Amino acid sequence: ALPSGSDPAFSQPKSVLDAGLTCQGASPSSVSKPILLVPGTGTTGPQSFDSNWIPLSTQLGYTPCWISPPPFMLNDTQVNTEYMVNAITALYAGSGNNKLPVLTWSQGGLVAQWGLTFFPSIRSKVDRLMAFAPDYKGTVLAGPLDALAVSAPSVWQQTTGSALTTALRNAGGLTQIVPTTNLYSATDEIVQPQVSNSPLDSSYLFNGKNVQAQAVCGPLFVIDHAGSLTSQFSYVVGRSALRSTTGQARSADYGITDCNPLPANDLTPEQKVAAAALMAPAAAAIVAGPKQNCEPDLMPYARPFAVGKRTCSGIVTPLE
Amino acid sequence: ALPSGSDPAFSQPKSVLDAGLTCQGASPSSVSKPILLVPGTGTTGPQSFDSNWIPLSTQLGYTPCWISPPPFMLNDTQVNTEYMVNAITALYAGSGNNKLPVLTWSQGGLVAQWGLTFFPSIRSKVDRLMAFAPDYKGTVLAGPLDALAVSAPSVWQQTTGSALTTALRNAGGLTQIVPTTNLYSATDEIVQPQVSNSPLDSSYLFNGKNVQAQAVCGPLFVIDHAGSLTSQFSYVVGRSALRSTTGQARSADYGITDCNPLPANDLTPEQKVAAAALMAPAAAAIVAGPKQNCEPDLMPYARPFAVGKRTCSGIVTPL
Repeated sequence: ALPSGSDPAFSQPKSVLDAGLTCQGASPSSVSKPILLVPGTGTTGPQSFDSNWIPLSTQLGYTPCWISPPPFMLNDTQVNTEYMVNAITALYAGSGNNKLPVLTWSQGGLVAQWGLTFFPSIRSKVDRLMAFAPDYKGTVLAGPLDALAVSAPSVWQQTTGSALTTALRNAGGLTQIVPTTNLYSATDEIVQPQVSNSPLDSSYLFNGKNVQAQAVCGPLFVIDHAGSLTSQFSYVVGRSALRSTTGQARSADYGITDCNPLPANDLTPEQKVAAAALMAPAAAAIVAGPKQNCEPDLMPYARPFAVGKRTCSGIVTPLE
Repeated sequence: ALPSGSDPAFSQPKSVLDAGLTCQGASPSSVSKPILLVPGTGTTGPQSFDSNWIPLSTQLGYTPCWISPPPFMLNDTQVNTEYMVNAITALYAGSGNNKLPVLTWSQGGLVAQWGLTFFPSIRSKVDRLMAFAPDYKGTVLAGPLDALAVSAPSVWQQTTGSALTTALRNAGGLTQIVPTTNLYSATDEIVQPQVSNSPLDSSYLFNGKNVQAQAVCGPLFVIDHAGSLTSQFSYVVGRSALRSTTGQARSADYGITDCNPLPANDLTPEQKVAAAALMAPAAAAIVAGPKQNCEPDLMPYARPFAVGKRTCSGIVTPL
């Protein structure tokens, strides 16, 4: 999507946003075939991707670039999105005004879709989105009031029924904006519900290529939240999505013989071990990170889409 | 005619097997009215039963005991069975040479029936078997063997067509050996087929008390794989099976009134919540657990019963 016209203002200075962006062996200002990687909750770019998509995308002929919004993607998802929008602007220009793919994990997919919904300028700059275990509807397992009654800003925002997920939906963001592949698992221990292989699932986008692992590999196939990113099966789907002339993974490119739940074949032993252990640093970062007792306020551009929801400043009222 | 003669040798030492057995507030060597609980795939004893049959069997006057074969029942089902056979032997002696009931979930039932088939010594030590969602035929939801993803030893073995399930059937193990009750559900999302209310069902044993939930409660009655263990309906049938003088649940003890799919009434609100989330640890153990590209070899005692099947070492022969 609904939003059109000018991009909303950034809350952060451009220098700060630029500082959050790194490319492997290149500057964002001058880069061949960039791919933008957007990390999960409780991680930096390298922490999410060093053991997986950084080397995997390099072997596919891309220059991997990533953002690391501080602290470990725990702050307001709306701020995390500024890093991504700025990065797309930078990398589009830096590759000679060529569209670039965006590849994400977890919250990273929500961030990507938020950017595409509310910042119209990047819609023509993103070639495709390959999202692993995205939580567009949030999760019923977030538990912001479980244990200590405070939780990270972005954990509030990723809780099902949040003002943020409300705004995304009501602005048209549950339909794909660029060609999108969503790879996810019914057994995801972080993001639920994911079990239905239908629009009920948190990772589902209308018109998207929605690939629930169990729909391909069978009802008893098990990959968790991290495995959704790191598995050989995930690699085969991601490879298809990145190569496809439709901008989405193709069913003919993957099958039952690709149903390997272990870390991608082409990873080094060290990378495979690190890929298996992906969740550990994230849990540690969440434990020691910022926490509060309310969902962060929506930025003005998003408020009209969640009237009636409650954030830190109170109930969202209509915006003049 | 069932396997006879001496029990097969254990691959594991007694001390290791003993370490897998725990009783609630008792030593296995001296326990009043033990019940042996055998867990599902990807779980320990406490993970399978803390929220359900541990407290429920306690209220019925038993001392719950359980085995926890490492790692989380994902190893070869034949080794998991050694844990059970050892436990039955220990608990029989620990309760003054009196037969004891065995209560199982999922793979646990397969383990119990495998033990009864191939280890004759325990036939005289098991009073009755109460099996919830047992997969005696394995499951077809895994797909065919030649297409199976790298999987845990016991996951191979529970795939329909496996050498293990073949051996159990051909040795005579799909007919009850001790008085057995099998409680299962047509809507089981892990174990199929279960829809026919007939010998076709994976949970069915000939001569057993075979209780498909929907045959009593109607086609709208829904309990999943975990719900087959934890439901109020499951409790009533289980209570019947444990008390019955025939050693099997009696139709006189359960009916339409008992058709409640929610966790057993007597469980605390927290136990009910934990019961509903029974499956989550299983997924986690599978992710972190052993995986291989072939079905584990059958032990020598079982080989004659699966000739022409393929395991890791090659084609099964009588050897």
